Formats: sequence, C-alpha cells, structure tokens
Amino acid sequence: GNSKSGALSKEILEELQLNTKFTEEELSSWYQSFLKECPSGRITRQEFQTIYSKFFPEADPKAYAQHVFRSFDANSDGTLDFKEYVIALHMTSAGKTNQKLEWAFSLYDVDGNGTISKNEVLEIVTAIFKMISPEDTKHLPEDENTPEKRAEKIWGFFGKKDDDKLTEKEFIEGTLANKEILRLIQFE
Ligand SMILES: *C(=O)CCCCCCCCCCCCC
Repeated sequence: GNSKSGALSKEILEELQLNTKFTEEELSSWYQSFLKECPSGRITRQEFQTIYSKFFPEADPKAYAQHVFRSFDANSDGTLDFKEYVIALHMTSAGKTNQKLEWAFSLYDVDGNGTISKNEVLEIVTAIFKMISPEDTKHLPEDENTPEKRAEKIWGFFGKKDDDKLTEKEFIEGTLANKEILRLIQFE
C-alpha cells in the first residue's frame, strides 16, 4: 500500500538470489494495479511464469521460487492466491528480523486505519505452514502443530488482548522484545 514497503521487498528479493531492477516505486504501481484487476489474488501458471520472468531476468524461470510454486500446488480451476505466495516468498527466505516484519505489517496496512487483527496473523502463518511440505512439517516442533494454535499463542503474546489490534510499532517491538513470537512468526 506504499512505495516504502516496496523497498523492503527490494533488498529482500535482492539478496535472495535474483536481481530485480524495477525500483520500489514500480512494484508499488504494479502490485496494486495487479491485485486490482484480478478478483482477489488468484492467478494462473501462464501468468505467474510471466511475472517471475520479468521480475527476475537473469535467474532462469526455474531457479529458487521454482519450489515454492510446487508447495502451493493448485487444486481448483488451476489457479492460486498471489498475496499468500508473496508473503511466503519473503517470509522464510532467511534473513534479518525487523526486515520481514516491518514489511509484513506494512503489507497488511493497505489503506484504512493502521493496524492488523489476529485473523490476519493467522493468514500469514498459514502461508508459511503451507509453503512447507507435509514432509518437512513432521520435523517442526510440537508447539506448531497448526497455524491455529501457533497464531493464537502469538496473539496472546504481544496482543495482550484477545481479538484486539496491533500497531506498526507494537508489532515490531512485539517480535523483537519477545523471542518466542519471533520464532512463532518468522518461519521456523
Ligand atoms: C502496497 O502497495 C504494497 C506494495 C508491496 C510491493 C512489494 C511486493 C510486490 C513484489 C511481489 C514479489 C512477487 C515475485 C513474483
């Protein structure tokens, strides 16, 4: 919902292994306009490959993300959510903390007030848990059985209020201050 959030994505999707040149401003107009035209975020293969190709030229249409697309695995009309695919992409690439956070909170801060609800947290945790294959999921600890018990706990951690709201700072200071949340929000 803002060019700023585009920057955070630049450095992130940049160190990953690709190399997008489009400044953060471009992703801003493209992102919104992209989800604005689509229904809610459902895209097809013929379309995704085109986005990953332009976003990352020197990287081969099958370098890293090649696996991600597999994890999701379509299952209806041959389409898949894009927003989730993105968040998943970013969250898990393995990197600093506040980097993926401030980006996640800003990503949900579309254009209205300036806060995020529990249901939103769950959506994210669902994006990563799904990003994981039912095979590597058996290795995860027991305190992560499902995005439901994992999101609820996180909420009872920095939320301090059942079904409440988190502000930009709160969210950040919530993961940085408490190590648990940080380990319950940033992938493993
Ligand atoms: C508000 O306008 C949020 C804008 C965020 C833009 C960065 C996300 C767009 C890049 C997604 C990467 C997809 C790789 C195929």
